[PDB]
Amino acid sequence: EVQLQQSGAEVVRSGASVKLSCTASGFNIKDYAIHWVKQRPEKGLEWIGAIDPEYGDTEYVPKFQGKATMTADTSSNTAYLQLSSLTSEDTAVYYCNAGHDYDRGRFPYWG
Amino acid sequence: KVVATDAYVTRTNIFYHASSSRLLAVGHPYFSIKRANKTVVPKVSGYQYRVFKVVLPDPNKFALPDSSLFDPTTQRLVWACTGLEVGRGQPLGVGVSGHPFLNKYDDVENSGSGGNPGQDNRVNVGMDYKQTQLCMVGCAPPLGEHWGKGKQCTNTPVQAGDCPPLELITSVIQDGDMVDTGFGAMNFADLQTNKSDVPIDICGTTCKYPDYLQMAADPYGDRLFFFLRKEQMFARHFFNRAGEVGEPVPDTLIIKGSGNRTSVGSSIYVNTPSGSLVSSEAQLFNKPYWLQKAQGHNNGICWGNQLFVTVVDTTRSTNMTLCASVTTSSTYTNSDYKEYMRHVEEYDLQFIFQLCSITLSAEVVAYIHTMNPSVLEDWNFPDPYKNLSFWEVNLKEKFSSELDQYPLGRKFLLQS
Amino acid sequence: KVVATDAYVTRTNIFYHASSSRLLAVGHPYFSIKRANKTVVPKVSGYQYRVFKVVLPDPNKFALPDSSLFDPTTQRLVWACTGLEVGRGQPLGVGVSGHPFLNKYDDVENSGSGGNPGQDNRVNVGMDYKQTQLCMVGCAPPLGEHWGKGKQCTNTPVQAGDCPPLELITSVIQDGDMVDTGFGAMNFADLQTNKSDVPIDICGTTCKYPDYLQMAADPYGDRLFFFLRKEQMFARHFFNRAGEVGEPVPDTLIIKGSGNRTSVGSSIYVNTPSGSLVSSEAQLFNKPYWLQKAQGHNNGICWGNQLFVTVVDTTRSTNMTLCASVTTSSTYTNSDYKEYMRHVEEYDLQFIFQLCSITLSAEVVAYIHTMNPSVLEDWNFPDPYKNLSFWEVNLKEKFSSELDQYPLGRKFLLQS
Repeated sequence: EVQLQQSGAEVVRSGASVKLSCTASGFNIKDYAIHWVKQRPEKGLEWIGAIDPEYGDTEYVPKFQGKATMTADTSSNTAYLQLSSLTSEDTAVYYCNAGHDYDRGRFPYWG
Repeated sequence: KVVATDAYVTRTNIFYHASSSRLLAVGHPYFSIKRANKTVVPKVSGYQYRVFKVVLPDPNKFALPDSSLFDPTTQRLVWACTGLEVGRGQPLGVGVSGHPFLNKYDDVENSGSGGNPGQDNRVNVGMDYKQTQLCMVGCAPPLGEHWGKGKQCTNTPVQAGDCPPLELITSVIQDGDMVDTGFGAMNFADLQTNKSDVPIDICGTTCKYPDYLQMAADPYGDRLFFFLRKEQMFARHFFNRAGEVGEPVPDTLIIKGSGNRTSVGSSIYVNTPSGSLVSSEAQLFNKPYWLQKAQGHNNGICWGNQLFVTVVDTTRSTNMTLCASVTTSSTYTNSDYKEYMRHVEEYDLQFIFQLCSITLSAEVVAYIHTMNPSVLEDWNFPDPYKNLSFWEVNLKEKFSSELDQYPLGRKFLLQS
Repeated sequence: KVVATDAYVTRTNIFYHASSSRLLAVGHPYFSIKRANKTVVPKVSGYQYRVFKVVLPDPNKFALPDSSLFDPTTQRLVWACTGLEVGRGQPLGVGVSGHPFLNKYDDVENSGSGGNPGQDNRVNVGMDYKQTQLCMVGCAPPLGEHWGKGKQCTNTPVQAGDCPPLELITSVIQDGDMVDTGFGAMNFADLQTNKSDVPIDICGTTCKYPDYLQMAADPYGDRLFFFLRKEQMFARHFFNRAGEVGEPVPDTLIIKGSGNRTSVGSSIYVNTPSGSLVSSEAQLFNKPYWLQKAQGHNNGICWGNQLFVTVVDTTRSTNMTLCASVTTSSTYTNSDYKEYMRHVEEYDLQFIFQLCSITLSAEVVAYIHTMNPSVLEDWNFPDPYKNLSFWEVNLKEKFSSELDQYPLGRKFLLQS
């Protein structure tokens, strides 16, 4: 009963922003450590950043700083990942995964 | 509705002395030793309750000097406790408990430490417990209170890994139950599932604390003829627990940082206790106590010809270290020796009772049918405590009318 | 102008006992738990004020044994407090508070350290608070004093980031307010804007200290029938604060160096407290207190048929650590367990009141119109305290005339 629902596939022209959503990860008092992973058919898996609901902390990768913006809505909800100037290298499958309660390595619950 | 025993129990001039002789308990201060099925070495620790079930001879069946004291009909006899001395016969000292995998993360008293949360951060840590002295007397076993995994659940409905509901459970203190240490009176077997938050001698059992309020609020007061207590402790060291914080610090209370840091440190703090100094001036034992007046209505009447004496003494908790040689190499090698833990307890229970008669009128028999009805059944006018565990002290064939032939008897003649 | 109650309140021989039974408070020792809007687990800490609002039944509407004691006209009844015992039912111990981001720089007690002032130097630090015991009784709630951000401003005119003006604020002590710890009685929410100078359980609230001087100097003395107190602490460790020194050391007091150094170290020193040893001999509770003579003119008269009992007890502040298993891996992994903080408080309020009548002459009615006028309005001859928060103790339907059926009643018969 622990599954994560996202926004859905989207076809975007170059130079426009897109906003991805996650669900059922990020509640009051609990406390998850949400991560986002990019999957390009050539580069495999790439870690984007780690966001902590409740506290709302934010950590990024220098490759994606300025490209990916992370937000968290403490009620319900979350975790919104938005990308700005979209180029051909952003065509990928994005995942919202959360290890149970905290930390980085563990992704047993994927979007 | 409830009246004191002084109204319907007449006192006599017949006094008796009874001594349990030397009582010795030798075992392991941390856990029982079972090979291969049943225990071979018992668990003997200074932080255990010593609940002595003293069995008294029936005065209605006793070989009294003269039977003209009472009429076999309409009158019955019962013993009344008037003197008590719990003698301890071991050197004063403090014993230590520990855990080779105690859930201690960082020494939080001073400072540190950056960021090392990992698989297993348990450390081998030892400590001394809080000093506790107490002794009680009654004709019924004492009541202890402890916090356990409460009935589920207040509010509803879901698991898992959440905080267990707490419930204050009152129970009977059995011989061998653990007294509170520095981490409270709780059922560590149920509330701490990692078997690593407290030292090994309490991590799989339950620490019980006496419910003085309930036992004092009892109508008849059969459990507290009197009590004496002395508890003392201070905070030795501070540290935090490893693992995920089940209830995080609220946002409103911390300004998030920090470039680095960013992960909130473990905010589950617990401190090690310490019993501080033990001294002879602080001793409650090795001195007689005379039950001049009882707090309850039962003024020391031992109904059922039995007496429950509870004793806690952590001032003689010294754990002896034994070293046996398996071999003797040319040089010193640790593999040649085995180290063992052993603890001892020496007791000498001394009592002085007063014979009393009860004129059984219609009103008296009615008042005694209510309360304990077995008092009338045993008088000819199954034991629910066989499921519990007490230190049996058979004082039948130990009563003596020659008071001056014993230390407590000599002290009784020159006092009270 | 102000006269003692003994002049216009006649005493009787009718005494009553009333017990609150067992009162339990279970919660989190650091902060309240809100999911998602309202609190689910309250903040229960041993360092909180326990202000019990004891509601007494109106003796003018009470089912007294005989109504010939007084005349319905010209005379009214009121309760007078003569006996009190505040029973505590938990093991003695010390609890610890902390902050995962405490504004601690260098351990300044010994020496060190060179030059590492940076972005964030907060460290995860825990500590034990100062030991404080106190209990008060009155027919009006007690007054506490604390230092808060004062009205702006003495002198003129400009901001910003300067030291805030201090003002000694006297207020009503509510149930749940924090007692002083080792950092004074102040409003940490306003005076410390970094939310990181004191541990998390006080960094967003206010520590209040009783204004003994004002409550003792009040004319009628409705707030202090009597009081008992014991405070003790010592300096555990020393350190300095990180951040800019708002007020630097004068040029006259330091010879500047030094090639290196040149920057004056942080000169904002604050020390962690420590409650030292807690012992049974130092306990104020579990023993009765008889209001023989009051310090004020109100000699224990419970005006309005209510009684405010304030209690602070840090000697039973032990915080229990709970550990729930989320999973059970083949090896030991910290990710499988959640750690929780829980604290409990057990109380048993026992009172013994004396019935009193008041002959209402023209002068008596005049003297009672001044002072509290509601005393006459409620007698038939809106509550401003509904904005505050007290622990309601409803002792109506709990009064009993059989004193010997209760512990405090038994102690009353054999004493005073």
